[PDB]
Amino acid sequence: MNLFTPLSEINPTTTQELLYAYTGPAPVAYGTRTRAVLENIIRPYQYFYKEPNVQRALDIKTGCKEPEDINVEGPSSGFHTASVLKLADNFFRKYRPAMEKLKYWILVKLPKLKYAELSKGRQTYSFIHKRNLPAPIALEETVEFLEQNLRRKIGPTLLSYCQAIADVMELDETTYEYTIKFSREELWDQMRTLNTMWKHLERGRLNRRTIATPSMLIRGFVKIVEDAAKEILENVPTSGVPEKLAKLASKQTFHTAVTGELSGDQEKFNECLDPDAMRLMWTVFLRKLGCPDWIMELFNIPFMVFKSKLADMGEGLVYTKGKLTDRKPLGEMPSEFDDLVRNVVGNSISCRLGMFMGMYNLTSTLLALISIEREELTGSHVESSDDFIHFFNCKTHEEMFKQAETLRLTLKLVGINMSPSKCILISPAGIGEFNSKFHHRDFVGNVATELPALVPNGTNPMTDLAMGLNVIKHSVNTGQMNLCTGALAMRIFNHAYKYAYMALGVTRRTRFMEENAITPLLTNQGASPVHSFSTMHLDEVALRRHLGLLDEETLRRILNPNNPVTEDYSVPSCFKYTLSHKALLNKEERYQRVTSIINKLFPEVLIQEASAPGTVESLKRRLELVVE
Amino acid sequence: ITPLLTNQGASPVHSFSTMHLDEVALRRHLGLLDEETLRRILNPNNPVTQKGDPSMFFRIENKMPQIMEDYSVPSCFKY
Amino acid sequence: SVGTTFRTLLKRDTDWDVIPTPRVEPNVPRIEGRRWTQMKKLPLLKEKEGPPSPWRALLLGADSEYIVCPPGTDQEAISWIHSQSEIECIRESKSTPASVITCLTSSLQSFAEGNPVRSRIHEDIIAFGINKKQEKKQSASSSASGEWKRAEYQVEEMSLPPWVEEEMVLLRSDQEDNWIELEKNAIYTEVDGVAEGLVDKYIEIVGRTKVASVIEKWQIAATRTFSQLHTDRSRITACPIITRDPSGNCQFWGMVLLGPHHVKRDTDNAPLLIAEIMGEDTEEKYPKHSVFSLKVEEKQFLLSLKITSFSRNKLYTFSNIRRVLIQPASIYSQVVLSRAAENNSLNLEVNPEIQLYLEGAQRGMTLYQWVRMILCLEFLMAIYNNPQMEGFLANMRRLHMSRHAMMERRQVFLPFGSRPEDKVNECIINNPIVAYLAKGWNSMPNVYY
RNA sequence: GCAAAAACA
Repeated sequence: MNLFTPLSEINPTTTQELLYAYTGPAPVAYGTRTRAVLENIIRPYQYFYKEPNVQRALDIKTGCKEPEDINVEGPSSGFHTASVLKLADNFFRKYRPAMEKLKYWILVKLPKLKYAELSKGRQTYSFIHKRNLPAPIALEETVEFLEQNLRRKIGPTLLSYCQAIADVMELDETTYEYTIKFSREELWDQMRTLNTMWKHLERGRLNRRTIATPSMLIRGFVKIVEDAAKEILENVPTSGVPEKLAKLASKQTFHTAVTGELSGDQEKFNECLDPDAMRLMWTVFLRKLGCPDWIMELFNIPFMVFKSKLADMGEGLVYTKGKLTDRKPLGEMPSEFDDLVRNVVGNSISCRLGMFMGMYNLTSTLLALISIEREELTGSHVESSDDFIHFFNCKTHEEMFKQAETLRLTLKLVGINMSPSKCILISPAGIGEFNSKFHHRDFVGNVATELPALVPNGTNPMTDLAMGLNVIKHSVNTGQMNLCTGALAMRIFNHAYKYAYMALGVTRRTRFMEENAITPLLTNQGASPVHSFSTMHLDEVALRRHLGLLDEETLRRILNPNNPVTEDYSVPSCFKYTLSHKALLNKEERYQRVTSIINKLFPEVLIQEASAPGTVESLKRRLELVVE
Repeated sequence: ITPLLTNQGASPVHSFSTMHLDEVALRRHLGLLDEETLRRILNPNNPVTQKGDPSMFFRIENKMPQIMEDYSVPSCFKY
Repeated sequence: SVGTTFRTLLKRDTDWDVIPTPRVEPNVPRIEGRRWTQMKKLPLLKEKEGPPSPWRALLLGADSEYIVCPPGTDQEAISWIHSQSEIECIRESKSTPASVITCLTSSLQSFAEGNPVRSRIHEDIIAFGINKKQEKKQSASSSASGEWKRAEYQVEEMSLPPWVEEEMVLLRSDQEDNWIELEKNAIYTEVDGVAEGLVDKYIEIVGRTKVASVIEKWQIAATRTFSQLHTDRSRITACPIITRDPSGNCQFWGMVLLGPHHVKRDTDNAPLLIAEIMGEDTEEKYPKHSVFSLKVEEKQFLLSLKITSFSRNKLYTFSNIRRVLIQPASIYSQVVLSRAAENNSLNLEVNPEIQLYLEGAQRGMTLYQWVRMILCLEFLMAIYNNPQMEGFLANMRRLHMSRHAMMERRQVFLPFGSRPEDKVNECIINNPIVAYLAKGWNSMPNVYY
């Protein structure tokens, strides 16, 4: 470690990039997630009171708590209703243009988003197949269920989807097309159910974490509230989304004044938040901007449903008799999670207060920001999920201490509970860290969490080369890499790219090209690379013809549109090729026919969305017009 | 003195499928006979089964391939 | 619009209604808070005591040598080694029984006969853990006793081994060959020439070192092993680790044997039997390795055999081990370009005296040696990556920042229950290089005036 | 045996 701290010609801040476990395997989560999920569920109940009384906390419902009860010496879950209301008021009064643009978003383009964008989401646990399905499949199955059990056709807008969910939730009995039936309580429990799974490829901590994904029924509400949160976050200077750190770095203060710099993280960030605080925040903003009531319900339903979450507890606790091991569900035998036995509902478990990762990473940031807005907090704050940086600009050291302490207390007011061990404050400003960026005087250093893959993506030679060079270019643009690093990385990528496509040594492709007198004219064939550090933003084929390394006859041969095989800035060619109890493989093929007839008839869908009212048989209207 | 063996009054280690298995090896595999007691039962120098005369032993790949020394039957219960 | 009983469904688990209307007046109360503290002492990391942690890595690292073979193909070199050598076991480990040398020699002969994949033999039973899961499960069922209890797993703490410093100083050794053959890119502008010159200088200052040869060996071994895992087999495959010096001669680092490896999940382990040419044997550093004597052309070599299982993800990651060169290259490039921005002069041969803390003393040393040792330490960290290393580095970034702040004449303040050293200490259990970094941090002064 | 709060074998 003494070798990572230079004392001359270079400061430790720049060499802190060496304190990264690059090029090593990322930690991988093994076994059952039941213990981790149970711990995640039980943490918020252990921090509600200063004295740990878990059993009393399992029946609290609304997590509002009185002052002189928030744990100031440790984690504290819950929130103070009056504090939340006042802080939301203060945040609403400030940042008026952000509120006006939120009003624009919620009045004009809110009833405009297509509901098909839920297909580009994350893995979803289907409530009909009783397993995990891709998001487009889950969306299609859910809309078929809605059509069957509601009899009204779903409109293109996602407001129609939300109305359909709300209407179908009031039916006492529902049946899917097979021909399985759902009770209303069963469907409600499925909506409450949260599918938890291990979080993979997570570097930066010793202990593995679990993330939870919502059901497709509530995903529309989750997406609308998340989109509103993102829209209001893009237009506030205290958010963690844009150059904010560099902007605050380029700040000059008074000649003789105390300028603090607090950089820290959040401990138990998802184990100390209550959806009711988010409810209060959103209701305050909506009420003081002047939206109608149906907007109130539309924005409040997601947290209402999340207050009754039924996160799945994995596969069960691990019990060992001798050398044997067994997986046992909670409650079968005594353990350290006996207080949650009463809340076990089948394979799932009920927890009224608490949060999970991957659900609301923007509304939590909004809650933290509304906590920031106060009177005596005359400083600069940047918040992004569980990481933050704060700049103090006051006149006295004790004033800075009071500001930091009231910042901590106000964060605790809504239950943020920043980690004391992870928070570092520097009396003179100039050194700090936020996200993976590092601050030293007037320079901010961007250090990547992951190195570029430096390997072909794995689709086709031209696409893989284009994506690799673009990734290297993005890495060098963000300041993470420089001349030497960029050139070395592109040499490494060139070697890996040539190896992966049988262009190194003796192999089938090289022997085939040698025996038939086929001269390798491209990088994937085995030719010398044409791309340089400056020219890495140029296409290979376009660059080779200018230098005379690719004869026009060869271009005619390869760029033939009548070719057997046929952002990505690569021209199509012969090298643009695609590598070769479910009971669902047939319907993806018949959907292929539906997608096949389109993009052959309509140039329009290749430009914009399919905005054609009706159009069930109605496609014949276009074909007749083509003839006419 | 805990029995640890069938002839000493311990519970049977042999089963219908384990008729062919030796008692000591099966007990060692199952953990019913610890290594400390194994070091005593299978001593090739125990007085119980000590022979009256020295015996010759092979030595595979050694300068002297035959060594003659006093010997005992390894099991102390083969008296 | 909202339904009637749907509102009851929403409200059955919360005190407030669908649209909350609190009756409390909005106000922020005044809560008594603790006092922020300040520290003169840099945190002192606790050093775990216990047995020294052995070498736990896929390959050997520093103790890696090769047999020079006559020029030819891989099959020719393998045939030469198999036909010009005899094996006799020196050290036997209970973890790796000496009977696996039969599997190794069978694989060598089969590869020499043009058959990289060979049929199974009896010695392969205890070489790849065939039917080991069933064996353990049935033995546990037969010997089960008592009552079920919680798993209550535990990780044994281990101390800093003495060989980590030996590893660091041995990877520095000069080599005759360059060991880094990366094909140059094109050059069109003068900035491209600058970048290529920087890369060439970095390669020529780190290439002729033992760590570069070990990196090449790791890359080749991992790539050859990974290229065979995709095909689901039931027969033993041999993947020689052979390089070529710039005279045609073949350098035999060792052989890795891949078992049946009926792999299904991307994180599933694959049985391996790795044979390696070792330089010096050590009992406490290689307790699970079996060391054999090797006699080729009246020369002495040590052959080490270990039984390991290694997942496909880790093998793929280590097949891209050449990426470890970026960070030392980053440091070197930043230093060189700083001493080009100082006076508008790119020298490309600047070797500043870098001041560091050595054996608790402040002394300076050349940039080239510093970059070499950075590369060696980064390689050691990369081959020893686990959650302990991840957490240790992540929580050490803060202490590194605080140390830099107090070197730059700044004051560091902490909250009430602020003990930043605890999060670093919880990640120091048994990782040799985490312990090495902890001792390196502890050797530096904790007070700055 | 690999690996760490249990998965592969």
